[PDB]
Amino acid sequence: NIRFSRFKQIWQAIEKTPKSKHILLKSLFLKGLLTHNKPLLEEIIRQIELIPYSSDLEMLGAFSQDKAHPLSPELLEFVQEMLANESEKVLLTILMNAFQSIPELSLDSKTGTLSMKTKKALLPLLIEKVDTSIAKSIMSQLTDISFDSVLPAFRPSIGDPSYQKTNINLNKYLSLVGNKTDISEFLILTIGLFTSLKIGDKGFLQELSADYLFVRYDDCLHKIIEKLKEKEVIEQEKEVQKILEASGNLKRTSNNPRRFFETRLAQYINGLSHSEKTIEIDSIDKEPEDEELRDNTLKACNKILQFFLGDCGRVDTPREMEQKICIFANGSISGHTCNIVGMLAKYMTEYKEDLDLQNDINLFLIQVIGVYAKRGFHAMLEVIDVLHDPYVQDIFKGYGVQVNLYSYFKENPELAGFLQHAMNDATTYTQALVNK
Amino acid sequence: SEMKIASAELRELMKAVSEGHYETVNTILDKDPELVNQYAPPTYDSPLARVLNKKHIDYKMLDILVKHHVDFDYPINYHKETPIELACKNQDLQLFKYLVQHNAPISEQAPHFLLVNSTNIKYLTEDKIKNTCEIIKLMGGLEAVSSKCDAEGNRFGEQARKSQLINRFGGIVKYDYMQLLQSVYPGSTEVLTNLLNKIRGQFSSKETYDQQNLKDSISLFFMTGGEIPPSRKVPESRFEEAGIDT
Repeated sequence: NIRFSRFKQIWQAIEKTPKSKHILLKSLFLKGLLTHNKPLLEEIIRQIELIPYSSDLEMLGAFSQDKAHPLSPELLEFVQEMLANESEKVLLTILMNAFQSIPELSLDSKTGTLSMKTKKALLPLLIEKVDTSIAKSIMSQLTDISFDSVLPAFRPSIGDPSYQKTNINLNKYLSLVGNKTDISEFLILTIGLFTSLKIGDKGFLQELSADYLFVRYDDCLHKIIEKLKEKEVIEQEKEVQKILEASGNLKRTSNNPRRFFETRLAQYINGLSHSEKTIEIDSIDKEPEDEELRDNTLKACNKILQFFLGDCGRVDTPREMEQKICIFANGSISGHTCNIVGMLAKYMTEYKEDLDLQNDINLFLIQVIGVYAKRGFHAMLEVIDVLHDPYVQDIFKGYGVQVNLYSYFKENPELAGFLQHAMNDATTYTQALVNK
Repeated sequence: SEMKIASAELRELMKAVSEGHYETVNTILDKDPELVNQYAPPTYDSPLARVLNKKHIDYKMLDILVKHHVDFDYPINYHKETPIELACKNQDLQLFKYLVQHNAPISEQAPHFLLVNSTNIKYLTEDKIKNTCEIIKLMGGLEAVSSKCDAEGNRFGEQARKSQLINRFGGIVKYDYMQLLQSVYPGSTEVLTNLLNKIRGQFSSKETYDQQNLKDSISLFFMTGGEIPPSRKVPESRFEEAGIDT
């Protein structure tokens, strides 16, 4: 059909674009077909140096509204042909991007959505004319077909507009700390209160934040009573007595402040790779405090990921760190970590002579923690657990690599910004949580 | 020369380079001169990389490496970019002429790095356009440079004429970077400012249009955590096997 000839022209004009855009444009086109996003389809057609006619919008199903069967039989056959002419890696990436960029739920109706029921049906239909070996190979790898609401990553040291320093007072503390809260909400506000009021050394606040991170709430609270016993802090005696009584009136689950802290921490860790090219800073000569950490991390992560992925393992942005680490882990959350540890053994074998091996491994593992806890809850301590498992610990020990992530977060000052910015947002979060 | 694992002496040198220890760098390179050009793929960390990949290059330190015969023919960052390519990417005339005076090789694709930031409206300024003209001037001329390819068959002039701006919603605005270059290539400082404001106005209009129609259909999944705007990536020319296979 001539409409099929128009569809080939559209698809092949995508392939006349620079090779670095074929995957993006094909994924976007498949999304626009599956969601009837008329503006997106017009944008793609104009971006591949074509002209969008209303006949093209009608044929591409732009004016359709069937969110349960988005591709018409004709359009479905067109897509099946175009996907059959595709390479397996390319077809896998295109289908993964198209399905994971499409929400299942959306408050704002008329934003194209496709239920999981529909995505599960579309996936085998789209590869119906595909080579059956490639098809089942894709059905095996394409296991996560759901929407990926990619959380943003943060880097306050370069003027990130996202960062907001918490506004916790001695007054707002006492009113909220009237222990209707639990131990977590109590420790978060206390560390948030000690941070704004300068009730401790920079390494002390980092030591409290590392005790909270590793769920050493008994160790963390004990060091807080010890800090209050100081005489230069009881005034900044009557309100400090109120802080002690709260430590015996607490509740005890609904660990949303815990989940928010871990998620926010991962976004700051993953945000290390942000730069002025990935965050528009439309205002303004001093180097950021995390610049050496960022340089050392991007060096370690490039050495490690390109060791397995080749040139395709290059990492320059937070998203690429997220993407290449997930790809590398596919060569449950604790299962993905154990595979990483197993593959790192190959790296630590080839690079056992490297004087930066321990620092590179540890910097990379920090990013792995940031990648997984940024994509799901409970993942942070799950990664921490296997990394600290004695069998994994022995694998690292056999290469001269120490992985003690508690001492790393407690003692190393380059990780202080991660905890501080996470504990900052967790204080603001827990402030408004108990303020309702 | 390629050294996959930096030796203790090379790390000591690179440490002194980053810390700006002029006497230590000089004294290291006096006793062990072979350290000056040792790079470590795929990161390509090297004494040279420690000075080149900074916001503000320490040319006093760079002169020291030049005195001990540093070369500019190997990649100096994990983008596998040569020193000249990095100067073109940043449109840094100060670094670019410094390298050409020190006989740094100009790859054929090096002009195409002048365009990696041509997707960002904020880079369509007078100084950036003038700097590119001063850079294209040192590479010959607009017509001499427009012919050079980018390892994908695309020519600089065809690429500069078929440029585009990307907004934070992923929408594009086609514009002519060659014409912007041609409007000032050494009165003209008003012809460009009218061409820029024509594009600045067209970009702001399309950005408002895409805010209402594209929304985050592109940005949410395909741009979050990436470069904003996405750079115009020069096609890959230098390929390297993975360490797991070598």
